[PDB]
This record gives sequence, structure tokens and C-alpha cells, in this order.
Amino acid sequence: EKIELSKRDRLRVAWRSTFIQGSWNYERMQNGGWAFSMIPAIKKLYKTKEDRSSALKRHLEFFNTHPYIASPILGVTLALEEERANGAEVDDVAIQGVKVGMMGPLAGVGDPVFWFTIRPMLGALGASLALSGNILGPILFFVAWNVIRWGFMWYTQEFGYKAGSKITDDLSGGLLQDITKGASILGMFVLAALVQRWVNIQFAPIISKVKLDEGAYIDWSHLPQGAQGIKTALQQQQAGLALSEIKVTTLQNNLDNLIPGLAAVALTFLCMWLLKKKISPIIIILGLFVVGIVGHLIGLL
Amino acid sequence: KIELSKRDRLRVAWRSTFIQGSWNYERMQNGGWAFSMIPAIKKLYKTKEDRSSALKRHLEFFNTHPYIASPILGVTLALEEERANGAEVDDVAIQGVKVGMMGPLAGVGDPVFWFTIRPMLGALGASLALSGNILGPILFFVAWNVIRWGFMWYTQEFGYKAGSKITDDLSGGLLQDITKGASILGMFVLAALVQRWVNIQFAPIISKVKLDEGAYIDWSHLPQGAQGIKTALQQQQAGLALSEIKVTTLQNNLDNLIPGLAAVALTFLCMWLLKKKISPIIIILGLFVVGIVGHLIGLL
Amino acid sequence: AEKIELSKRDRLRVAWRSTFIQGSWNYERMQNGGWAFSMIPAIKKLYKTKEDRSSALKRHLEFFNTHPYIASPILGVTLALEEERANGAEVDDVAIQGVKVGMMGPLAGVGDPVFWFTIRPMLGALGASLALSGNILGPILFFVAWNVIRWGFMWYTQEFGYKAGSKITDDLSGGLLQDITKGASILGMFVLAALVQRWVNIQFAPIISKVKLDEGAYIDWSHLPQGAQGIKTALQQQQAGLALSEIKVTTLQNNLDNLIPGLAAVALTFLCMWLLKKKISPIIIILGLFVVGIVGHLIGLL
Amino acid sequence: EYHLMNGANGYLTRVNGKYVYRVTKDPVSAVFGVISNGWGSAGAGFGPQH
Amino acid sequence: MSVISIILVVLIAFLAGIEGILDEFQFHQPLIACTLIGLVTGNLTACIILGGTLQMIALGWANIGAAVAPDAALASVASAIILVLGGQGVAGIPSAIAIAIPLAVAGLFLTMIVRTLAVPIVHLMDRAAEKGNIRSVEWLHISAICMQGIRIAIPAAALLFIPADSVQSFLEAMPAWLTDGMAIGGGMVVAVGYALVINMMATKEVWPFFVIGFVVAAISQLTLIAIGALGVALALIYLNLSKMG
Amino acid sequence: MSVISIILVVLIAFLAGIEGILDEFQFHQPLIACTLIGLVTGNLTACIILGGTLQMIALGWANIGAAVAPDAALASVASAIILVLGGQGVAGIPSAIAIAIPLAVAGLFLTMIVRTLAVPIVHLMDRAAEKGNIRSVEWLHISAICMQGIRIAIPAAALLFIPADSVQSFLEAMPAWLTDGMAIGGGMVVAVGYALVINMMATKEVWPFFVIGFVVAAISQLTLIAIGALGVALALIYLNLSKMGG
Amino acid sequence: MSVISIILVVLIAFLAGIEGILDEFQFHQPLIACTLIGLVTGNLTACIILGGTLQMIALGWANIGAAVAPDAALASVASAIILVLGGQGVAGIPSAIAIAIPLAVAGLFLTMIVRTLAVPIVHLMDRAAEKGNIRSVEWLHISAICMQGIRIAIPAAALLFIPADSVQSFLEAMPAWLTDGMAIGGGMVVAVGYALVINMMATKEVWPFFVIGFVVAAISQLTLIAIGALGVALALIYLNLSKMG
Ligand SMILES: OC[C@H]1O[C@H](O)[C@@H](O)[C@@H](O)[C@@H]1O
Ligand SMILES: OC[C@H]1O[C@H](O)[C@@H](O)[C@@H](O)[C@@H]1O
Ligand SMILES: OC[C@H]1O[C@H](O)[C@@H](O)[C@@H](O)[C@@H]1O
Repeated sequence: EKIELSKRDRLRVAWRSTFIQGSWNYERMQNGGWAFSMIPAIKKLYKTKEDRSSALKRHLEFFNTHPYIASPILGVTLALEEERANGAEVDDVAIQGVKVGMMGPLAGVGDPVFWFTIRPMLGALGASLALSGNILGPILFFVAWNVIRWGFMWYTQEFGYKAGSKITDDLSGGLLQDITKGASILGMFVLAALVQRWVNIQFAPIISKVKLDEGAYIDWSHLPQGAQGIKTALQQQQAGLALSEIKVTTLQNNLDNLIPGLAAVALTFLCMWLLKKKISPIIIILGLFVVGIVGHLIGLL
Repeated sequence: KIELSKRDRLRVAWRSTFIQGSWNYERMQNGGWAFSMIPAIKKLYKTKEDRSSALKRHLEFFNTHPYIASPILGVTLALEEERANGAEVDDVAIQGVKVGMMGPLAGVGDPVFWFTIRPMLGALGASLALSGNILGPILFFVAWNVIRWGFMWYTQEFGYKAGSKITDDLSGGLLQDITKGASILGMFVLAALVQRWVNIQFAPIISKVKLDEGAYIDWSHLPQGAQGIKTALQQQQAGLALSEIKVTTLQNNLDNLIPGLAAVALTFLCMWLLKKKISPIIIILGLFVVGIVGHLIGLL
Repeated sequence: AEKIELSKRDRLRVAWRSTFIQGSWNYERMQNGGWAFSMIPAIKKLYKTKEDRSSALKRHLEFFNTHPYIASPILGVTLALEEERANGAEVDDVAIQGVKVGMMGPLAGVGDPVFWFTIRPMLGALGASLALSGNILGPILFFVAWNVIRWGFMWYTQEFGYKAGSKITDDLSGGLLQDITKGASILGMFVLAALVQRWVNIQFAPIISKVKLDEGAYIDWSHLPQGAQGIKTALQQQQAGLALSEIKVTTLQNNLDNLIPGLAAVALTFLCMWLLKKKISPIIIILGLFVVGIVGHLIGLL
Repeated sequence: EYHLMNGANGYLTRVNGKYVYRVTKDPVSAVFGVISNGWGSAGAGFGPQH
Repeated sequence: MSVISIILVVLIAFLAGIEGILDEFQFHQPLIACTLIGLVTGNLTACIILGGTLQMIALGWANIGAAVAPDAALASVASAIILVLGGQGVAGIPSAIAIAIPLAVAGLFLTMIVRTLAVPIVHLMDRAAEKGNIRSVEWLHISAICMQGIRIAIPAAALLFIPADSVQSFLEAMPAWLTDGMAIGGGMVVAVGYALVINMMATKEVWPFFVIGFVVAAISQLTLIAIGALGVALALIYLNLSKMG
Repeated sequence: MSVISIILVVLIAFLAGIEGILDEFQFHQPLIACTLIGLVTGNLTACIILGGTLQMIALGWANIGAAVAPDAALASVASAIILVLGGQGVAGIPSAIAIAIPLAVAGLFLTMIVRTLAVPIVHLMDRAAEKGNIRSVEWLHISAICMQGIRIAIPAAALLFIPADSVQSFLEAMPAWLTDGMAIGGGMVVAVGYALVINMMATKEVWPFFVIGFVVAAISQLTLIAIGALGVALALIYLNLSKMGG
Repeated sequence: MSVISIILVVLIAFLAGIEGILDEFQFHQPLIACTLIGLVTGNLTACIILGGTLQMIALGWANIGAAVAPDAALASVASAIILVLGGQGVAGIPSAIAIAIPLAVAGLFLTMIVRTLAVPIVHLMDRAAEKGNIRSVEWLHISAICMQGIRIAIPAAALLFIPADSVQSFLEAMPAWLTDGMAIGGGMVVAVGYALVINMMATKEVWPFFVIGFVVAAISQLTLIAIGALGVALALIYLNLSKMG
């Protein structure tokens, strides 16, 4: 009469949680995956179809979080549903309450650590050996990433199942706020670096083309003839003499003279402001493509 | 009734300059300690009955930084003067203080002296010496000797004034902020040295690639007579390859992660081996051996 | 009726006299005559019988430095505090000085790049673009726009400081003054170090060695291929690391930069700090710097 | 040999004793340089001012 | 060129498509997809180097909450296939990269249309769950996974079955005002994901670290691994100092 | 030439002198001073280009906290007077500019002398305010303003009663090693300028930030804006940690 | 060249050999040994520059607890003697350095030989201390110091009176496989001492500073003095902030 959700079914749930995505839609993102992961638990805990529909429709609403850090929520929900099955504790809002409570912070702590911290280092380490022709690079990347992922999912799911209703107390202000703060610091650092390096908005207008005085350009018409000319030109360039009579200056040079990556950070802040206005990222991406096309059309980019 | 006047302490401090020289692998710096304590043993003890025991107790293992060892000498002298009058023979308090402040003081003296003060003074002196100025070496020698002798004398006076009371000062306090700031600075400088002073440059060639006909300067359709020079220089500044064949090295691929990766990996391997209680002589000989064999197999 | 309120005319003449905040510019206590000149109508209106006008003038004749344009907020706060001090004993010659010294620093720091280094260069360039073509419209527009912006800013900020007076004060009386001062000192030291390293130009002339480099360490221009491949060879050896000339020249500047770049600049800055601490006038130090520049060039050092 | 002084655009030297001013910057480039120098030294402000 | 090799390449493309949305086994990453494609059809090392270069390019290409990232899996598989088909195993890697980069048109929009095509699938899932037929919700989930795999399996087969044929996607699909504009617009689409994840975690306590990271990322002297190690060290130092109070 | 033009030029120079320290109406700026001188002396159009070029040069020439900036007012007035005295209204502009730029040796120290010697004026102001006479302060401030205006009124008047080449000839009569020495001595006045403010604020807990800022100023990778942003971020982190620890 | 010069150079080589293990007066440092050799041999300015560049090379060459650093004193003395003997006072500095650096074969091994030969000296010291003979202990200590000094004095005296037959042995040592192998093995022997001293100080709180120092040690923009000053400033800031809490 206790069911108790034996360890085999928890292992099955953890295995199915690998497919938390796949039914990824724009309306209720990552919800079909949540229901698919919960399917064995719904099968075991509930019978005779009188409440299977209710259990499915309750686990078929909005649920967006990082795929890897979702096992804690999965285990907490498993414990709550198992406790409700034996004890007559119908809530229909406690499980939703904990889902919404763990939706935000867990995603915000999982995205930078996994996608923007562990993945880039593992990829760089694998590519260093891959660029040398050594197959050990991709093999090491695959093995390390999958071992880390599966270990994290299983450990966190078991911990969350153990702390059924004590999850919001055993981790509320201790090593949750510490992990959250450290991950936030590291993610902000790495994300600023990624914004600087991975976003290319290099403009291409010509600010001016001035003519230099007879003390700047190499003057390749009165240069010595033969190997001596190459030597003279090389040391003249090394001294600091301009390579051409005309000193072309562009808008990108003037922008970089302030701080490199100014356009990148400006565009990122504009995207931040647009997102804070509750505008879906699809419109922002399409607009980015549109402004790329237009800026190339008018010569700005 | 033993006084141990300032002249005797000065003689001990002067002899402590030769704390090394009898440096052996079995018991490092054990002879220099006895040599420095010879005058104090002579003055405190008599009739040769306990002189042999005194030399026995001071000929055991003792290894620390040569400059920060005056506090240990001073505390030992204070203990010996205390037990000479009143017959408070211990034979274990002296060993206890010698081993208590032998590791932490070595770890606080190695970074400050060998890796912070010495490289700074050496760079300052070499900056002037590379210009042919005699003031470089003169300043280096004078400043180093003044700092070393002043530290030695001041710490010897400290260790003798405090005495067995230093165990309270051992649990600092000042000795904890010093051991932490020195640890931070030493870790910084040692990481920089590992990055810069360890050369594990490899030389295998991964591939030799013929670049596409938009990357090399194409030294066949170039102009002539100082126009070709200009065209080649502008093309090189733009980003075009100098040669049509692109050569990729393992060292270049390793530097794409972070420069000095081999150096830090080797130093961590050395730390792991040292923690396994392996003599550094074996590690150095093995390092020479692996360098030779890596040269043989083309790795290095 | 006994509260001697400050009418719009009094604030307006205070703002008008704000234009002359400089003019009696000193080194010992810079920009005092302007503060007293701006405060004269206020003391004239809200103080009478001349029994203690000396005390108020001395209170308003101490050190005061800030950007000339962004000083109206301080004036508005000070007017409000003085008119409140005419009846209610709140400022015992210790709150107004505190708030003044609190807002002197950060307000000048924010006003210097906004007005002198942002608005002024853009307006000057806009005017000069027309002036280069012989158009009086350029200078006329520059003058009118600058005057409008400056006067509007002064009046707006003065009026805002009048209303917000005795409210602004109890925002710096908390933990917002020590925090601002500490952060300002940290940022100022961090940026002044970079300014000393970069903008102080001390280049040393003397050459130490003119040695002849060993064989194989330089590009031998006699054996270079005849054209075409000669440039290829020269560039590839240069990229390898070979020198461009047989004679290698070593300079004192090279050694001093190998030690650490900007060492002479920081040493000179420390010497100037010591001389200033010895109560020596900055005019003497500037003239001395010119003199040592001349002498160093004469003896070949610089 | 030496640049006796540099303004917002260009710099001043002496050629054969005669003083010459050479402009080496576009007006918008000069404004960009002025703004960069002004806002790159703004941190040195905010101090106590005696 | 063999039938077995073609079948295995199509299967690898299907797996890359599935892990493009699953994002669990990373079979969609170039380091794995390119290497598997190379291992299947002869030249392995040539594809290993290409996968390494693509992985160096494809760092920081993660999807963040409806902010899709460019060319998750299509670029790697297509570049590997084009490299193995066109010869020049290692010499053709720059060309393969130059053709893989502006495949954002074929990747991002093709995954977005599939992602918005899965909404009726979830509606059918809700309809089935209303009847209590839990055997159909799993089938619909598997069908969505299969279609996400197919969206990349199909272009790989199309590339394999056509050496050059009629090149109109190589001629008219690039009016030279749309291909370059789209290429330069594809270099900024990661900014939406970066902005979203920065919005997810942002407080007045951690913004200075953003400023430091942005400044310390100057032109080409510190690698990304060095920057990440610096960030980890700074986070540890900050936590240690904050715990002292 | 005409007398009335002479009084007008002297008055314009006086206005420029008072506004070189006032810094409010920008009457000392070349764009306005050169235009006014050209307007009152006859040929006006030929002086607008002179003002434009001098303003192009003179951007970023502002006084920052007891760090006086060169040639605020005297350069423009002297250049306009030289241009109008020697004819060649549109052809003599480069010579006027090449004389304006090295006028620092005559303008910066000239304003520094009056700036230094205004201290006894404020001492007398304090002594007179000790009794409470408002008129004495209102008189002394205006007298100081007029005295600083005379600093530019006098040389501009003197240029009109002197040969139209003397300043130019004098400037090109220098030993030609004096100019190099002046140039290399003028690159170090920023040292004392920064030394004043460093002495103004310096404590045991902010010198390490000075060391860090000095070290990270390596050759040509980080701009000054980036260094300022780094300093602001470090200050914010330090303040947050200090508050949390306390 | 004079016999007085030979006596003086032998004496200063002996002093450098003593200070190589004494490590107190730093007479073994190139900045002192090279200038002292040049002072008594005529050419002085040609040897000060050589000492300066060698000291630049010889930074971070400390002996850390039975982890002997390479070429303590023989490098400087041998380079100075070679430079003064062969002419080319300031032009031959690169050659002198290129001969001094590979002395790790002849500079690092024999000091270990002397250190392991000093063990019977300490054994005899204990034997004498058993009988209470105070003078014998100091005699043995002084003889050990003298042996360490002559360890460096002997090769210098060999170099002054050149055994020109040594050209037969200069290239007799099997090339590449021995000479270059030993040369590239001598550039990593400082890692043992660095590892030992890093083991001496290592806590959970100071490893991030190690990471920071390793990262900011990039290619040639910050000198070693700049890195040291940065470390000192960071340590001071950390200590102040720790005191605040
Ligand atoms: O973080 C929110 C989460 O949203 C979606 O499920 C996916 O794009 C994930 O990669 C992302 O992490
Ligand atoms: O910045 C402080 C302030 O000091 C003085 O009042 C003048 O030089 C101003 O131009 C400057 O802005
Ligand atoms: O640190 C331990 C200590 O061991 C030996 O005595 C010497 O190498 C010293 O230089 C070293 O400091």
C-alpha cells in the first residue's frame, strides 16, 4: 500500500530524464520531456486510469530549466507525489509551487557552469589534441562530459528525492547561495569575455583619407635599389614610418581607440533591454538578421 | 650564573653565517648548527662531561632557510641559558622548538628571500650593469648584505629576549599575517616563474598544408622596383601568409589552450612525486633522463 | 513674516553672481572670492545690523574648489541651510562645511569630463566646421548653444538644490559619504598610476653599446636572392628573429624598460611629491622641470 | 626630431628654424581623441581637492 | 562512396540531429560528429583536425531559453561530408570551414521551424493525456525526437547524393546582397543568448566582475582557458573574503 | 589701423582676458576671440578660418584642478592681431598658427604669475571682512577680475604699437637647442600636476591600488577608458567586501 | 695575464665556490663574480654587462631543500674567464652566455658529488663530538667549506691554463643525443625546486593566487618586477580586506 518508488523506477526516471528535450516547443517549453520522464512514476503510483489523466495534465504545463540541473526538481517532485499517493495529501499546487521555485535559480546556476564554463574548457582541451591529429581529444571530451553529466544527474536526483520537503531548508541560504554567488561571478566574467570576443559588429565606413607630410611615408620612389632597398624599407617601417602616403582612418579604429568591443557590448545591452520588455527572442534574432542585411545594404556594416 | 653577554651572542650570530657548507644529504645543515652553537656550548658547559652530550643534541637533523634561522638559534640559546642555571634538563624541549619552527619558518623565508627580495635586487642591479655602471653590482651586494645581516641580528635578539615564550608568539598574530601574505606573494611569484623559467618546448610537426590561392603573397605576380616591396608589406600587414605552405607545430597547438601548460603539468607531477617521499636527486636525474629520451624520440 | 524667506529675485542674483565664481583664483585657497561673491546677496538679505556678517563671511571664505558650472547645487543647498539656520539652530558651522567638502570632490570629478571634455570639443568642432568655410554661423551657434546649455544647467541645478536643501544633507550624513570618499580615492589612485606611467614622457638618449652581432644572427643582405624571392627570404628571416643590421645598438632606455616601463616617470613624480610636501611652490617645480629638461638635453642625457 | 607640442589635431615642430604646424588628424578623429583622453583621465578626479 | 559508408553517414547525421535538441551526449558537437563521419568513410585524421578547428570556432554556441544558437549540428556534419567528398583531406579544411560558417541559414531557421512545428505535437499529447492513454504521449515524444533528428539527416543525404548537380543554391541563393548581409547577421545572433543568460544572473554585487572580464579580454594575448581560470580564481577569492565576516 | 579700431581691439582683448579665467561665456575661445577681432578691425571673413583652425587645435585645453592649460586667450588675440597687421588675410593663417602654438612660453607662465599673486588679494579680503564690510569684498573680487583681464589687455595693445614681425623673428631666433629643452621639459609638468593630487589623497590602504594601476599600464594593449573601468570595478568590489566584512 | 691576475682570479673563483653553498654574501651570483673577475683582469666594463645579462638569465635559480638549482657559481666564473681570455670584450657576450648555460652538466652534478661526499665529514664530526673534541668539529666544518670552494676553484684554474687537447673532447661528447639532450633537460630542473617550495606553502586560500599569477604571465608585456609588485599589492589588499572582516 506504500508503493515506495523502488530504486529501479528511480533509475528508469533518471534514464528517461536524458530526453527532457526533444518535444521542445515555444508555448510550453520542455514540458513533454517532463511528462515523458514522469511517465514511469505515473504508471507505478497511479492505476485504473481514474487519475492518470489528472497526473499527466498536471505535469504537462510550463517547465523551463537547464537539462542537467533538473534532477533535483525531478526527485523533489517524485518524493512529493509518492508522499501524496499514500496519505491523502492532494495539493496540485505544492508540486507546482516547488517547480516554479526551482525553475529560475537552478537554470541560472546551471547555464553558465555547464554551457559556458565546463563545455568551453572541455572543447578546447579536446580540440588541442584533435588539432594535432590525436583521436584522444574527442574521446576524452566525450567520456569526461558524459561521465560528469550522468554523475551530476544521478547524484542530484537521489539527493532531491532524499530531501523531499527539506530541499528548501537544507539548501536555502548555505551552500546554495554560495554556489549561486560563485557561479554568478564566474558566469559574468566568462560571459563578458565571450561578448567581447564572439560578437563581431565590425563597421566599415571610411572616416577620412589624409595626406602625410614628407616625414612619414616610406617614399618608395627614392629608395635604394636592390637588396639595400628591402633593408631600408624594413628598418624604416620598424622605426614607425607610415607604409603609405595616405593615412586612411575608419570608424572601427576610432571606436577601438575608446575601448575594443564597444559595439558588441552596446548590442548586448540593447538585447537585454528588449528582453526585459517581454519580447520573445525569436523576434530579436530575426531583427538581428534584418539589421545585418540592412547595415550591409547601406554600407554601415 | 651564566650571563651570555652580548659579545657571545654576536659571536654566535657571526658563526651562524656558516650554517651551510657542511651540507649533506643524510642530515642537511646539521653541522652548521653545531658550528654556530660551539661558542655558546663552550661558555655554558665545562669539564667536558656534558660537552659531548651538548654536541650530540645539536648534531641531529636541522634544515631551514639559512637567513631565517636566527630566531631558532636565539630561542635555543635562551633555553640553554635557562637550563644551565637551576638544572632544568629537558632534552626534549630543545628538540620540540627546533622542529616546531623549522617548517613554517622555512616556508616563510624561501619566498621572501630567494624568490622575492633576491630577484628584485638582481633585476635592479642588472638594469644598471647592462649599461656598464659599477653601481649595479655594488648596490646589489650592499643592499643584500645589509638586509641579511640586519635581519639575522634582529631575529637573533628577538629569539633570545622572548625565549620559551616564543611558543605564544608562534601562535600569532603577526606570525599568521606574515605567513599568509608571504604565502600569497610566493604563490604569485612561483606561478610566474613556472610559466616563464621552465622550457619544455616541443618540436614535432603536425602537418604541412598547401594554402589556398588567396592566402600567400604569390611572389610571382608581384611588382618590381620598390613597388613589389610595398605590395608585399601591405599584403603581410593585411594578414596574408608569407609562404604558401602552412606549418603547424604541436607547441603551437598546445599554446592555443594556455602557454606553459607543459611546465605547470610537469611541476604538478613533481609536487605529487615529492609528496610520495621521493628524494629530489632522483627526480632531477630522472628529469635529465626524460629530456634525453624525448630528444631521441623527437618529442623534444 | 520673521522667517526672512529668499525670494526668486535673491536666488536669481545669486545665480547671476555665480558666473564670477572664478576671477580671484588663488593657489593657497582656490575659488574663495567667487563663493563670497555669490553669497553676498544672501548674507545681505538674511543677515542685518552687521553684528556677525564677519562670521558669515569667514564661514564662506574658506577653501572651495569644484567645476565652475556644476557648483549651483552646492549653492542651493547652502542657501537652504543658511535660511534654515537663520531661525532653527541646526548648522553650528560644522554641517555646511561638511556638506561643502563632501560635494566638492565628486561633483568636480563628474563635471570635468562632461563639460570640458565632452560638450566643449563637440561644440568646438561643430563651430569650426562652419568657420573653416568663412561662415560666422559657426561661431555664433557655438556661443549661443554653449551659453544656453551652461545657464540652463546652472539655474536648473540651483533651483533643484534649493528645494532639495536640508533633504540632500541627510543622505550624505549616512554611509554614503565615507563610501564615496573611499571609492573615489581607490579609483583616483588606480587611474593616476596609469596617467603617470603613460602621459609622463621621459626618454633617455645615451647609447651604451654598438656591438657587431655574431654571424647567423642577422640578415646578410649580400647573399639575398636577386629580387622576387629576396623579399620572401628577408621577411621569413625577420619573422624568425634575425636582426636587420650587423651592428646591434643598446640604449639606457632599453635597460630601464627591461627593468619596468615608466620607472623614471614614477621616480620624478615621487620627487615632486616630496618637494611639494616640503612646502615648495608648484611654480618653482614647473620652472625647475623646464630647467632640468634644458640641461639634460644640453648634456646629452635627454 | 622633436615634437615641441601637440594639439587636438597634429603637432608643432621647427623645420630649418621656421615653425611649422602639421595636422595629422581629421576633425572627428581629433574629437574622438579628445573625448578618449578626457574620459580616460576622469577617474583621477573625484578626490578630496585639499 | 560505398553503400555501407553512405548508410553510416546518414545514421551519424540522424544522431547529430537528435543530440542537437537533446544536448546530452554532445553527438552534435563538431569534435564528435566530424570525427565519426571521418572514421566511417576513410579519412579520419583529416576530419579530426577539421573537427578541432570547428570546435575552436563553435565555443560559446549554446541555446539559452528560446534563444537558439547558430549551427549546432548541421555545420559540423555538412563540413565533414563536403571535406570527404571533395578530396583535399587536410588542405581543404579552410574551404570546408568557410562553407560551414554561413550555413547558419540552413541551421538556425531549420531548427526554429521544427521547434515551432512541435506545438501541435504537444497539443496532441495533451489530448491523449486527457483520455488517460499514456502509451501515446511517449510515442509523440519519440516522434518529435525523430523529426528533430530527421531535420539534419535529410540534408546530409541530399549532400551525399549530389556532387555538384545543378548549382542554383550556389548561384541565385547568394544575390551578393543577401548572403553577405546574412553572414554578418549570423555573427551577432549569439548576443541574444548572452543577453538572456546575463539577465538570468545579474546583481549589483557581480556587475564589476562583468566589467573586469570585458576589460581583461583585450586583443589576442590571453586565451579563453586563461580567462576562465582567472574567473574561477576571482570567484574563489571573493567567496573566501566574503566568508570572513 | 584707425584709432577706434584700436580701442575696440583693446576692449576685446580685455574681455578675452577676463573670460580666460572666468570660463563661462567662452570669450577667450579662439572661435569667438578671432571672429570679434576680425570683425572690429575690418577684414572679418579672413579671420574666421583662423579661429576655426585655432579652435581645431585648441580642443581639450581646459584647466583641471590647479593644472593650468596653455594659451587659452593670449594665443587667439595675438594671432588675430598678427594676421591683421601683416596683410595676407587668407595666406598668413599658417604663419599665425605657427606663432600661436609656441605662445605657451608667453601665456601659461603669464597667467600663472597673476594666478599666484592673487593670494594677497584674498588675504586683504579676509582682513577687510574681519570687520564685516561687504563693499570691500565686492570691490576686491572685481579688481582681481580686471587685473587678470589686464594680463591679456597689455600684450595685445603692445602688439599694435610694434613691428608686425618682431614676435615671429624672436621666436625663430632661439638657439634651436632651447626649443628641444623646452619640449622635453614640458612633457613632465604633468608629473607635478599628478603629484599634487596624489599628495591630496594617499593612504596605507590605497597605495596597493596605485601599484596595480601602474603595473597594468603595459605598452599598448589596454586603453585609458578600459583602465578607468577596471579601477571603478575594483573600487566597487573593494567597497562591497569591506561592507560585507564589517 | 700576469701571475698576480691568475692568483686573483683563482682566489675569487674559490670565494665564489664557497659562497655557492654558503649562499650568504652572494659572491657566487654573476652580478658580483663576473665584475670581480673583470676588475682584476683589466677589462671591467666588458664584464659588468656580461654579469648583468647572466644575472637576468640566472634569476629564480635558488636551492630549495635538497633540490639544487643549476649552475650556481661555475656558470658566471667560467663565462667571465672565457670572455676575458678570448678577446671580443663586449662583442663576445652571446658566445660567453652560450658556453656558460650548458655548464649544467659541469655545474649541477659536481655540487651533488660534493654534497654526498660531505656525509663522511659529518660522520667524523659526530665521532669527534663523542670524545668531546670541540676543535675537531670546527676543523671538519672548515674543511668541508674549503672543499666546496675548491670544487669551483679547480675548473677555473684548468680554464686559465687551457689544455688545448680539450678540443679533442669538446666534440667527442656524442652530439645531439647527449649534449642537446642534457641542454634541454637542464631547462626544467628548476621545476623540482619550484614544486618543493610550492609544497611548502599550499592552502585552500592561496591556490587562486597561483592561478592568477600563472595566467597573467603571458608572452612579454609584464616584466618580472611588475609581476612581483602586482603580487605584493594583491597580498596587501587581501590582508587588509581580511582584517576588515
Ligand atoms: O536555461 C534555460 C534552458 O532553456 C532550454 O531548455 C534550453 O535552451 C536550455 O539549453 C536552457 O539552459
Ligand atoms: O576640476 C576642478 C576645477 O578647478 C578649477 O576651478 C578650474 O580649473 C576648473 O576648470 C576645474 O574643473
Ligand atoms: O628551504 C629549505 C632550505 O634547504 C637548504 O638549507 C637550502 O637549499 C636553503 O636555500 C633552503 O631554503
